[PDB]
Amino acid sequence: GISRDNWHKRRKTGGKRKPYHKKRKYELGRPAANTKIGPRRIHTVGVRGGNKKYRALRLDVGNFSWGSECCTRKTRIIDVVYNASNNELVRTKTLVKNCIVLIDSTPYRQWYESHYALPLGRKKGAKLTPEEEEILNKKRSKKIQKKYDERKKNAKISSLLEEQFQQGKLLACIASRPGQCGRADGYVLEGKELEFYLRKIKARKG
Amino acid sequence: MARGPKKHLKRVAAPKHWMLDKLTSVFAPRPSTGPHKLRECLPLIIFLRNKLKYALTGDEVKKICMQRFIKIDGKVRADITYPAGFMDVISIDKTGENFRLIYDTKGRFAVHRITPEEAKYKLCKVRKIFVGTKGIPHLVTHDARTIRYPDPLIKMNDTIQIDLETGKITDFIKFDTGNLCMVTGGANLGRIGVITNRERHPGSFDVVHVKDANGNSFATRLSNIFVIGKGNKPWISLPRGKGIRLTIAEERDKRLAAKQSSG
Amino acid sequence: MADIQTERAYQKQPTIFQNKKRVLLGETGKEKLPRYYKNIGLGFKTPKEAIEGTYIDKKCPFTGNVSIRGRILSGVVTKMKMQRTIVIRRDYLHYIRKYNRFEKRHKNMSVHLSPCFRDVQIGDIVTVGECRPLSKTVRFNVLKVTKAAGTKKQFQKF
RNA sequence: UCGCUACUACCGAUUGGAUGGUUUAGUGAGGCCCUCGGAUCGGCCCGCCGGGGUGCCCUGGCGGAGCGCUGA
RNA sequence: GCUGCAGUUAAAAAGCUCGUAGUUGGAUCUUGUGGAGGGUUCCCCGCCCCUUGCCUCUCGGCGCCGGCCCGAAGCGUUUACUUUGAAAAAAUUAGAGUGUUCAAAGCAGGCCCGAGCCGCCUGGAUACCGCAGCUAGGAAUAAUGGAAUAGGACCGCGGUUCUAUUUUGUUGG
RNA sequence: UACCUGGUUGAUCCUGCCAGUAGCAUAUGCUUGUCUCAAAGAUUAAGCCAUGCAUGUCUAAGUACGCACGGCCGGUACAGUGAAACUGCGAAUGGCUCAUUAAAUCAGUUAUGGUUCCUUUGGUCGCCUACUUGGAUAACUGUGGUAAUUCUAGAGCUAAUACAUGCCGACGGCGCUGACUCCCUUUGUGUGGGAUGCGUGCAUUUAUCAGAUCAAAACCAACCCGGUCGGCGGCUUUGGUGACUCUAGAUAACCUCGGGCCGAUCGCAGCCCUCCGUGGCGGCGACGACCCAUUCGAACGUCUGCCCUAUCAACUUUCGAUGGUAGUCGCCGUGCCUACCAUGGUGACCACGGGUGACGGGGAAUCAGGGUUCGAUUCCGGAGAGGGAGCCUGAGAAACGGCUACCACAUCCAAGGAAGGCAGCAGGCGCGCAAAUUACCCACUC
Repeated sequence: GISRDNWHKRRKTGGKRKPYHKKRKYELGRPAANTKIGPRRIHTVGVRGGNKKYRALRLDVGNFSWGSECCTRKTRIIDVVYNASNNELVRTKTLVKNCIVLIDSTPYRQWYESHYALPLGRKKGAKLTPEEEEILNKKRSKKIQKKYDERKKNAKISSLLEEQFQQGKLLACIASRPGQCGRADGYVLEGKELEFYLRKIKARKG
Repeated sequence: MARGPKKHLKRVAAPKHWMLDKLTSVFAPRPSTGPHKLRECLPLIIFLRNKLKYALTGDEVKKICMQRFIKIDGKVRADITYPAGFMDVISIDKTGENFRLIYDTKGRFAVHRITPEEAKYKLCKVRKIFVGTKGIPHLVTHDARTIRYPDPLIKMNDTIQIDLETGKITDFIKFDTGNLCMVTGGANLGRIGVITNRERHPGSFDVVHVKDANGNSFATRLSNIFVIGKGNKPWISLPRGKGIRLTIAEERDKRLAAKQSSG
Repeated sequence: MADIQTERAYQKQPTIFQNKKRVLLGETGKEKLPRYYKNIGLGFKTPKEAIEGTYIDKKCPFTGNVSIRGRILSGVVTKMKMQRTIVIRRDYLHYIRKYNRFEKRHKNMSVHLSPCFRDVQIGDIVTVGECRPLSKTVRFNVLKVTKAAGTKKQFQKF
C-alpha cells in the first residue's frame, strides 16, 4: 500500500520514466512505530522469510551502561530532553535512536557506594548514619582495608557527573531502534558529548 | 512466469554432457537439490538407462531404487534422481560392481569401474575454513561434508582422503608445485598434468598453469583445479585416455589403424 | 579540528571511547583522542594526512565504513561545486562495424571525495573504485589523486 | 483567362460532434495500522453429595451468593 | 554510393567574409660482430656505452670452498594498436563419423559363436561467438610525459622537529 | 554464376526513371495418383462468451468404537481390508498472450565484505503426572431454515505428530564477595586453606576489554631461573581475506510471555538382571525442531551496448530536483521516506519532449566483398490475466483455477437476495483478405 519503491522518482536529467511493474511485497512500508514512554505494549509483526520482528510501543525501561567503570544496570526512562532529528518529537515525547533522555540514576550509586566505598553528592550526612552507614562502615577484619585500598584513586569522579546525582537524574543516549528490536538500550553520556548537549539544551529551551 | 522457484528443466535447456537426444519429449530429469551443482551433476536415472541400459523407462528405475540395491557414497539412496557428481562412488553390491564418476578428456562422466577396495574412500577438495563456536574448527568441501577437527596445516585447494565408513579423514595432500592435478571445469576439461607454476593477482580470478607429459602447456582458472596425487603419481586409479587431449587428426588415425568397429 | 561540529548532533568516530582513568598531564597533553584508520589493500596506501588530521566522515574508506571491492577505474576532474563530492568524466571511443571509424562519447559520474584530499584542482587525474551505494548517484569513492599529464599545475622545477 | 465532367487537397461559420488521455479544487468506497470498545464465554475461592486424607482439606458431581480476582 | 556516386551546361556550391564547437594537422630522439634456427652479410645469450632497466635486501632453497654467487619482491612516464591466454547456454549454422531402402532427417550403430559368447567393439567430434571487461608478449606507427626563475647523483654535512617500541632475564623510574 | 534487357529521337551519344527478371511469406484462383516430415485466430478486437474438462494427495510407520465388509474371540496401543473427517504437503510449478514497456526491458561482464532462502545433503543435539499432563471439535447420531448457492443454524457424542501445558536425569560447573583461621613483617603488605552468597549452555540486544613478537645499553625500585646472604647473563604465547568495526575469546548485563531452542510423537525386530516383570539397554527405521554449512534460487548494485523525430533546445526543484547531517521504515544498501541545512544536477558528444502496426535476446530471409530487411511465434529473460486499487495465507504471491471494493459488462430471482471473469484445452458469436476436433489416452516424457 504505502510503499518503499524505487521505480518512481526522476533520474538525473530531470527525465521521467513511464509506469513499469505493479507494486510488490518486498517493496513495502508499514507505518511508523511512534513509540512513547508509558506501560509496555508490544506487538509481534510477521516479516519476510519468517523471523518475527518486535515493535515496541510505550517502553519505560532500558538497559543503560556506565562503561567508564563497566557496570550496566536496568533503570527507568523518565522523559525526553533532546532529539537531534527534529524539535517536534520532543514535544510529543517520542523515543527513537540517538535521543537524550533522563533516568533514575539509582543503582549506579548503590554500585559505587559498595565498590568504591564512598557516597556521591549528598544533602546531609544525618540520613546516612542510622542506615546506609551499615554498608559503608564494615566489620571485616581483614578486608575492611585490604580490598578497598586498591579501589582508592580510581574514583576521582568528574565534576559534571557528580552534580547530576544530587538532582537524581542523568543524561544518557538511546543506542537502539525500539521499533525494530522491541527494547530500549543505550550508554550514558561522558566526556565531550556531555558538555556538548548541555549547551544545546540551554540554547534551545529556556 | 516466476514468482517462486521452478521445478522443471527441459531437454534443450539441459547440459550437453548428459548426452541427451531430441526425439523424446520436451522435459528432462532435472536433479533435485543436494551437494553438487546441476552443471556438474550426473543425475542417477541418466546412469541407468542412458549409459548402462539396465532400465528402459523411468518407471523401472522407481521399481529398482526401492529395493535398496543402490548406494551412493556408502549410504543408501532410494529416489529416481540424486545429484552425484565428480568424485563419488556408486556401489551395487548384488552385481559386485563399483563405479567412479570421473572425466574423459572429452569432458563427460565416463564408466570407470574399480575394485571394491578402492571404493571405500574418495578424494575431496577443501574450499573454506571456518572457526565454529568455542574454539572448534571446521572444513567445507565440494561434496558438502563438514569434518570437524582437521589437522592444523590443511588449507583450501588441498585435498583430503575421507573414509566413507567413519568420516574423519585419515590423510591428505598439500597443494604444492609439481603435484599432479585434474581439471573439473572450463574449456580444458579432463586433462591431467603437473602444476608447474602458479600465478597470483590481488583481486580475483587467479590462474594456474599446467603442463602434461606430452609436452604441452595450458592454463585454466584456480577454482577449476583439483589435486589427485603427488608428481606423476596419482593416489587414485585413472581411466584410459589419461588427459592426453589428442587432436582430431590423430584420433582419425587410430581408428583406421586398428580398424575397430567390430570384434 | 578544534571545531568540527556545526550540526544539531555530535560527530565522532565509532570504535573510540573516552576513559576517565588517571589525572595528571600538567597544562596539556593527550588530546583525549586516539585516531582510527585502516589499510585499504590492493597496493593503495593510506595518506599521512588522514592519520595526522581530524575530520569525521563515514563515507571515506580511510576512516569510515565502506569497502572497495570489485572494479577499479580512472577518470578526470571536470567540476567541483558540491560538498564532500565531485563530478568527473570518462572519455572513450565507440566503434561502428558498418564503417571503420570511431567516434567520441563521454559520460559523467559523481563520486565522493574524502576531506583528506584538499589539493584537488579542476583538471587533475583521479582514480576511483567500486563500492556499495552511498547516495542516489554515488556508488564510488576516490582511492588516489595524481597529476601526470600535459600542462602541469605548477612550473617545472620539481 | 473564361465555359464543360470526374477527382483530390486546403481554408471555414457551426464558437461542430464523438471518443480517449492529462490537470486545479471539492467529495471519497474499501482494506491496513493505531487508539478505544466488551457483546459473550471460561477459570480459581464459600454450601450438599461421591472418592481419598486430616469440623476442615484436595479432587470430581450439583446449586446459589460476592460475582470478588483472573483469562479468552 | 563506408567499400563505391554526383554538383560548368543534364536535379545541384550558402552573395561574401569572420568565427566557437566538431574534424584534420610539418620535420627531428641507435648500428655493426662469435654460438644457436635459415640464406651467403640478413631475421635466442651476449659484446663497444646498452641489452629483458635496478637495487636491497630479507625471509623460506640451489650451489662451490665462516666466505661468496644467481632465480622470486618493487618496476621501467601513461594509452591506442597488434599478438597469446582465460571466460564464454542449448538448438540453429559451418563441419567430422554413420548405407534413413537413397534423401529431407536422425544420433546412432557395428561384430562371432547351432542357443551353448551368455558376450565383444565403438560414436555422440571440431569450428564460430560484434562489443566492453579480464591476461601475457611486441615497441614500428599515432597521442601523452620530464631539470630553463633548477634538481638529478653520493653514507656529502649542518641547522630544526616529530615519532617507532625493542634490548640491559622479567616488571616500574 | 561478382551477369543484365525493353521504353524519350528522323537518327546518334548521355542523364534518369518506369517496365521486364530471381528469391522469400501471406492471401487467393485452377488442378491433384503414391511416400515421409508438419506450420496452423499473431496481423483485425489483451473484443465478448453457453456447455464439458484442465490439481490433487496414504505408507509397515499422524488420528479408525462408519450400527461398513470382515471376524473364528477378541480389544487388554490392538486386526485384515476400510468410505468419511481432522492433520501434514502441493496448488507461487506448468500452460497462455504480447497489451504495457526506448538506458526501460534485455545481452555480455561483474558485486553482496549490503542481504533473504521452503527443500536436499553434511554437521549441531544434557543447566496424589513423568510408567506420559490439560480441554474441545469434525466425521457420526438426531432436529431444522431459505425461491436459490461447494449457503447454513440448533442439540447429543469421541480423537491427535491438531490444540494448550510441563518434569526428571549426571551438574562432582565458574568468577568475584570472605564469616574466618594459620605463619612471618602491628597495620599496610607478604601467606596457606576456608564456611557462607549471587551469576555461570546456545540464540537475542547493549556497553567495555583483549585480538601479542619490531633495533641495542647505563644505574635505581619490586622480582624468576642457572643459585646465593649486594648485584650478573636467559624467555613470552588463536584462525582467515588483496582489504572489514571479520571469525573465535574475555568482562558487565539484557530475556520475547499469549511473542527463542534444549522431543510428553509413531513403526519394526532383540536383550541383560546380587532375578523373576521388574529395574536396567541394544539394533533398525519414521516424524518433528534450533543453529551453521550446502543446493535451488530470489533481490538490489557495477561497466559497455538502442529505432524514428529539432515544424521538440533548454530541462529538473519543496507537489525531492542534486548533495550534506540525523532519524524512521525495509530482508538489506539507498532521498525510499521525514526533519534540518546547502544549491546543485543535465544538455549540440542531442538532453528534455513527441512518435513507434517497439516486448528483449539466442536467431531468420536475401547476399561476391561491405550490407539490407524481419524477429507475435516451440529455448532463455520480462510483463499481464475485463479496467484500477487494496489485502489475506505462506519460505516464496501484491496471486486472479485466492479474497475485498470501485468502474465498465453480463446472469439468476418468489424481487427479500445470490452468483461470474476461456490472453488454459476444445467450442460459439463478432471482426475481418485471413486460420483445425465440444476426438482418444497417462503407455512414453516429466
